[PDB]
Amino acid sequence: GAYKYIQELWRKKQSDVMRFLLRVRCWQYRQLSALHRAPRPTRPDKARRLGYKAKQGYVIYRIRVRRG
Amino acid sequence: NPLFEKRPKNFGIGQDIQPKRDLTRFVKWPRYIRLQRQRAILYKRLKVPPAINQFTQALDRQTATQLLKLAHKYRPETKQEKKQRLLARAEKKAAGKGDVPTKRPPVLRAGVNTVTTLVENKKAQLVVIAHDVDPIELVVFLPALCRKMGVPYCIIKGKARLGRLVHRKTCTTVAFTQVNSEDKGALAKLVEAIRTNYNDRYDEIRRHWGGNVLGPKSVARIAKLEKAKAKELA
Amino acid sequence: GRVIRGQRKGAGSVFRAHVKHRKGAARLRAVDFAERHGYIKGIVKDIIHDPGRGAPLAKVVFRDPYRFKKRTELFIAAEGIHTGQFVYCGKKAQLNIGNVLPVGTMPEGTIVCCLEEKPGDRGKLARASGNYATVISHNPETKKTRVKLPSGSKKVISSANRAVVGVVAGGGRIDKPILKAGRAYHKYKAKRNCWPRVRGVAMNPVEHPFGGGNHQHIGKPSTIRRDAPAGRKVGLIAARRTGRLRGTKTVQ
Amino acid sequence: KIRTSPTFRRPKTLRLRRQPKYPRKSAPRRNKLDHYAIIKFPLTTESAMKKIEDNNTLVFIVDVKANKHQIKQAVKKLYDIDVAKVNTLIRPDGEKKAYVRLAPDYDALDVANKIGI
RNA sequence: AGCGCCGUUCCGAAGGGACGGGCGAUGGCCUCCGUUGCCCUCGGCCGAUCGAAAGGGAGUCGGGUUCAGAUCCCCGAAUC
RNA sequence: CUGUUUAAUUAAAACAAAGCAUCGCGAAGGCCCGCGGCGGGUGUUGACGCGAUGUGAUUUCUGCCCAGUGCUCUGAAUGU
RNA sequence: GGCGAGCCCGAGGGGCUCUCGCUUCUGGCGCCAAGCGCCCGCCCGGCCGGGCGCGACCCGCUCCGGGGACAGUGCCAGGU
Ligand SMILES: [Mg+2]
Ligand SMILES: [Mg+2]
Ligand SMILES: [Mg+2]
Ligand SMILES: [Mg+2]
Ligand SMILES: [Mg+2]
Ligand SMILES: [Mg+2]
Ligand SMILES: [Mg+2]
Ligand SMILES: [Mg+2]
Ligand SMILES: [Mg+2]
Ligand SMILES: [Mg+2]
Ligand SMILES: [Mg+2]
Ligand SMILES: [Mg+2]
Ligand SMILES: [Mg+2]
Ligand SMILES: [Mg+2]
Ligand SMILES: [Mg+2]
Repeated sequence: GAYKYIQELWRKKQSDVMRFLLRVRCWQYRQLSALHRAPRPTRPDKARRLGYKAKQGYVIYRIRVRRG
Repeated sequence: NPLFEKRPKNFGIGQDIQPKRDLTRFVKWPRYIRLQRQRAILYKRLKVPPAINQFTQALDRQTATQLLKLAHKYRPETKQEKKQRLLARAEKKAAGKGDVPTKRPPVLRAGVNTVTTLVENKKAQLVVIAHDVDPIELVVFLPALCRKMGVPYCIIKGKARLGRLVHRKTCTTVAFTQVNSEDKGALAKLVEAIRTNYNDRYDEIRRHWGGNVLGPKSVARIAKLEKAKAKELA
Repeated sequence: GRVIRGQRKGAGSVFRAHVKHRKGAARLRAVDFAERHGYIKGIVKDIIHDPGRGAPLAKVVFRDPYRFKKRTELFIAAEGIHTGQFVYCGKKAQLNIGNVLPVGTMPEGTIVCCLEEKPGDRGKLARASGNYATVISHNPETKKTRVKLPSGSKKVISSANRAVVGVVAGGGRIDKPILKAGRAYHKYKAKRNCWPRVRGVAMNPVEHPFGGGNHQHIGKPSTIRRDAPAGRKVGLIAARRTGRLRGTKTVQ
Repeated sequence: KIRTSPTFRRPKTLRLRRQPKYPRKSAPRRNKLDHYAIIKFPLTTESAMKKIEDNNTLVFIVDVKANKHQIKQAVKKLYDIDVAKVNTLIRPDGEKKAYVRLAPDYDALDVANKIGI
């Protein structure tokens, strides 16, 4: 019911309703560590279409690399 | 009375030492404490979009208590009474050989996909939308969707209190669809106030901008400069 | 060619400071409540000789205003202080020689030393032996203060940073000629390995840009710009002039 | 709760004692360095024999993993004799030479005749 | 990219310890004591760890013994 | 001047040296290291300090040239 | 808050507008609260062992200051 709305909201990732949340999450993840464990996906639709199922065993890491 | 003198200590600078004060605002807090505290401060400082400033504009506690008293007797069944109803209905259909003992079971629906389906198909009579979902993208489409489909929605503070009426940690959404005979007037009394609060003012809320609040030290500094400017002008 | 002598300073292999026998870093008390809203009495127990430094170190013991413990710090000894003198420190401390206090309290023309660039770095400017600064040009609004440095530069700094009042003891240290290579050897062995001072013309062409030829001549213009690469900045680095002086500085 | 110190540190949590469900080797490993494996060879040379008359002291060859206390316990639990002291050296072939001096109540010649050296 | 590298107090929730009090339980000759579990209170590491057979580092000396040991073995006399 | 140097052909008039000078730098800096990070050396340091060169105790002198090659300063007044 | 001063109105009194303080002859000492006000089990109106607050003002959304949309970072382009 909802994942197509989440997908279409994530697509236009330049709009004002998304870029605020993106800036807040970038500040949060930058002030976090380099490699750690997120206990739940922040993108449920993208995680589920890549293969995440909400059950015991599947692990989400959050990881930071450098550009360039 | 015999000796019992007073021994005062003067706590000024350059004499007897300072007592143990509260020291709450000055202790070196850890990384995640500073993360969540400056995260809340950052949401207070920055200008939030007009689709997420709808949060903190939520339902008051009297109407939330009325909503909880309405939702308490539409609770979904847990595992114990679920297995009890299964075994009881199986024993009754094995002994008495009944065909349709249950006419209509009244129960609400939970889950964002289920609620979105019910509002797209207009089966929902009332929508309860939680406040404390940390990815707000999962929630932001629901007020405009309920507004365009005409289903009334109420924003409530606390997803834990909504999970404890569904026997789960997070619930995030509650859809009132089926009503009993003794609850139609009370549900209409709730829906009238909810449509007065949210649906008749969605066009007013969507134009408003949230956030844009400076820190209290800077507010006091600007107020002191304003009072100095008023003193210089008069 | 070969890596020059000037490029070996960044490796830190044998060019480190001889830092073991030094008694400690000469800093001030970091700013707290007793030094921002008052003063506190401190007692200089003795003064000692930090090796690699001609300025004397001063062991000034304090008292912690929060816990029962005497704190011992290491000040640069101002000129004329003596053991047993109550060295005061704070905002409203009275202006005498040795009393470190912020520059907003002192009047203009106050000869001080061991001042601070930014408030809270425990003493950076004017720390060598026999040097001082001149405090001028206070401001009611936009709290800044000009200080004349020993180089002659007039730096604008904040009005909250501190400075010990007086000059640094040990003035006139460069009055005596070293008079032999032995005292220079002991001086540099005390300080750090800064003494493979070999003439760049006398050394090899493959080891320095200036050396070579049948005669000891430079052969190249020694005034080399600031945009030069590493291993090129030898001789005069970005020299806007050369030769005998004329005037004092002629720099605004 | 008033936090008077400006430093926040770890709370003293409840550390659990290790209570496993199954053992990991099914049995205690038996003592391979027992009394018959500590004291191996009595040394019957001239310099080791003269100590029996002039020293009241026996000479033995011991595995290198044993110490003075294990040699003393092995002699007292095998030969039923008391030990005054034990002096150990590493013989350069690879073994240990132990000079076991006995109590003055016992006779080293009689103990040597009973053990057969 | 990577085996790994930078760094040793820097951006760390980096003390698992004791005293004292109270409560519950166990044991020995339950008189009297010793522990377990919880709560309160106190407690800068200049930061794990390595790094000297010439640096710091408590306390063995005298006689005799063998073909080869010696302040080590025997006798006697002391100390930590 | 005392000192050092081509161990295995040179011991010097060579190098170094105190003295005389010059230049850069007020720490978001000068000169350098590093493949990398606001990572390091000078730096537990602050113009009587650090970094880079010329000459080489003392006395007496430091003549004249910016035409050339370098170094530096200034202005979107001004060509590219 | 006056044991302190301020500029005024002004009869007590008023705050237009302002600065806080309780350490300056002495190479001494200074921590783990004195006092006060409430609440419990114990001696018939008594005695022991304990808890809370004021002493040590309340609230707040950055530990405190200094820069700050610059500096730097990633890529591209031009000099050297
Ligand atoms: Mg999980
Ligand atoms: Mg001179
Ligand atoms: Mg020189
Ligand atoms: Mg030379
Ligand atoms: Mg040569
Ligand atoms: Mg070259
Ligand atoms: Mg020529
Ligand atoms: Mg060791
Ligand atoms: Mg010893
Ligand atoms: Mg020998
Ligand atoms: Mg002896
Ligand atoms: Mg020769
Ligand atoms: Mg001269
Ligand atoms: Mg000369
Ligand atoms: Mg000339």
